[PDB]
Amino acid sequence: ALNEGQIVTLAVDEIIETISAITPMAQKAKKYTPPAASMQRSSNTIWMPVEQE
Amino acid sequence: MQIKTKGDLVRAALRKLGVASDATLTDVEPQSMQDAVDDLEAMMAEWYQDGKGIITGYVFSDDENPPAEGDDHGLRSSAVSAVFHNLACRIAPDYALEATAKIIATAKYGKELLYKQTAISRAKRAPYPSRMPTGSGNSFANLNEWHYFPGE
Repeated sequence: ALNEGQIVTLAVDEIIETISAITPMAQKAKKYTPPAASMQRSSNTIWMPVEQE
Repeated sequence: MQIKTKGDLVRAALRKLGVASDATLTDVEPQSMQDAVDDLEAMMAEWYQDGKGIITGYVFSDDENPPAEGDDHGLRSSAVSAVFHNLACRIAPDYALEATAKIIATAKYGKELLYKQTAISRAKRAPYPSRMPTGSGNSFANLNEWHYFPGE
């Protein structure tokens, strides 16, 4: 043969998925939004009451 | 500063009055010096009204370390002149004197300059009342239900 043509390189753009993780605990831990007046990185301590006895 | 103890302040006051200095041929007794140090302590304690008066950095002597004279007064470099001019004015009457007009003026100026920065610090505005709304232009607060100012 000896077809000494011109060589190329081909990188196809289909991905090989490797990572598939689950997060069960964060989907059960309930989310909260703190009622804070000003947006400050200062101590964000929000106090909430506890059920009375 | 060459004035670094309570007795140094007292010596500066006596020199300012012209009673006793390093050049005079006659000097005051150590008992009178201790009395003047007691006067200095009383005046600074009456100024610093347990923290609600003139804040200077003065350090009040204790009985455990015996001589109040010999203790560093701890004032910053800019309070020495005010302190010892007021001290000269205060202790002048013991020696049947009357402080000169320049000493009195420098005492007034020094005391006012001493309190200037503390006055600037305490010129503080109160927070909004508890009955004042935060407006609606404060979108974050009004979404978080902060319709009225916290206060206190």
